[PDB]
Amino acid sequence: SKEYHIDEEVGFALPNPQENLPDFYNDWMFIAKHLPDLIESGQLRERVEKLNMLSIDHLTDHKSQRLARLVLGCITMAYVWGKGHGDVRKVLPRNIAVPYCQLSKKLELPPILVYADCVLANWKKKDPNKPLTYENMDVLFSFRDGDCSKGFFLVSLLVEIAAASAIKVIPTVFKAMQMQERDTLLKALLEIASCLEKALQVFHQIHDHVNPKAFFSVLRIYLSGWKGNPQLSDGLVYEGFWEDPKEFAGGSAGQSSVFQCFDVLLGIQQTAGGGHAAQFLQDMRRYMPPAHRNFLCSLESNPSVREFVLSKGDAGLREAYDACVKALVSLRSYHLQIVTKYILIPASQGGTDLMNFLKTVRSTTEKSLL
Ligand code: HEM
Ligand SMILES: N#Cc1ccc(NC(=O)NCc2cnc3scc(C#CC4CC4)n23)cc1
Repeated sequence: SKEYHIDEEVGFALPNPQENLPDFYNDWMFIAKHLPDLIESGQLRERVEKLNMLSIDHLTDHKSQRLARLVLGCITMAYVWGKGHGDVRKVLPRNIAVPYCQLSKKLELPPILVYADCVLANWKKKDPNKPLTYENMDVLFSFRDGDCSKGFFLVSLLVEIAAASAIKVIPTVFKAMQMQERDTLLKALLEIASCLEKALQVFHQIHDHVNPKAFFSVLRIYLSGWKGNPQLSDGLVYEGFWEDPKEFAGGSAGQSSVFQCFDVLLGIQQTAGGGHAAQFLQDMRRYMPPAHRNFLCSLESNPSVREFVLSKGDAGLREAYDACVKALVSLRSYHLQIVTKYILIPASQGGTDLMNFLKTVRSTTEKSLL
């Protein structure tokens, strides 16, 4: 894979993200690094309004442009949502809104915190020479002490890395169909099934690092967006870049490239049929980095793996293909159980529209079995 910014170790995640910005930008990173205390102390909003307008021209390489986008997205969430108790600011000041909207046009991402910010660019190893495990990793930014953003972001990142071993198999799946190598195709499919089955275990780690009350009452408050949100019904005003208020969706793992890429690989048409779920997954492609959007489009341009396997009357191929579909179904069923524990039950102590979305996506997956 060429310039799709896919890493063979960490997949769609940004490999070894930049931790520090140039000194020109320490006014940005002091705030971001101290969001827990600046929010709690009611000082955060005022330091945002205190800030001088910086130019983005001192951010040279790709990693610093991404880190900065992470820094400014977290400051926007903090500023818009404050202490997370419902008192909203509906205008984001220009000394932050202009350089944030400038950088996002530069990266073809919307000016809100997305999955590629706080999951794919929001990590480090503790010791660079020890492996990629929860114990040797940390996030770079959080919102409030005890918000479990470390557990939530890291475990998701760990699933993205576990899926990377399946992604590197994709080129051989398509070459084997073209070159008509049935034995190679069968083994490439069983290899993809194994990786996705191993990713189900990584999901299990969520129960040890995220708490249902902290997730529902704090973390998701700060990840919320302003599209269809009654708290900013007309969207957010970006000071001195648009005079109208503009609506952007909160961050979602519907923005993850990795479950979309296996739906496309296996010919599961998650984006067909005109339902709300198909609509949401298409739109969330604009919230992915353009390189990964480009990868998904190129995947769709390749001949259907499902059609090829259906065409050949080969029980061995049919069962290797079904092994991947079942492994996708298993991930989405366990995930649904996670949502029942971390959203449905807390909300009982709204939640039904998102579960019908996830049930629609799971059932679509399930109906691709042969
Ligand atoms: C506390 C744990 C979790 C909760 C409460 C949760 C909740 C949700 C919700 C409400 C949605 C649908 C709306 C939205 O996208 O924002 C969703 C979608 C999604 N989530 Fe999570 N999630 C959790 C953990 C994870 C983990 C660890 C992953 C691994 C990467 C993940 C991957 C996904 C994916 C891929 C989707 C898109 C729908 C699909 O492909 O089936 N989630 N999640
Ligand atoms: N009531 C309620 C209610 C509660 C939560 C949500 N949505 C939500 O948290 N989406 C993000 C998400 C879903 N799954 C996963 S894994 C890693 C991430 C992430 C992230 C940062 C945001 C980019 N995500 C909707 C409604």
